[PDB]
Amino acid sequence: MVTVEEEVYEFLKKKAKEEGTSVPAVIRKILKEYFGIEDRTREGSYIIVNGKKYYRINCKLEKRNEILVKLELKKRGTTLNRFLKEMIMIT
Repeated sequence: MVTVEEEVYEFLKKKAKEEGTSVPAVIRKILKEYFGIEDRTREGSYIIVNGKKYYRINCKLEKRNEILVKLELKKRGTTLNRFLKEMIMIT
């Protein structure tokens, strides 16, 4: 499971529609491309905190890739949300 800000979710939802796929498919594609990994794995609810929505996404990867991704985000010193946010901003 991932948690993202609304701006990030909007962005992911648009790519999910633009391409004929779900929001988790888009997250999996970004993770495969930016972490350079193979994954065999193959709508959106939220919570409100100080008036802001935060979407909880059921991203499921192979257990081994879940660990690599967590580790790489840690080594890199970034949350997944901030990583996706910076990638957006580079457009």
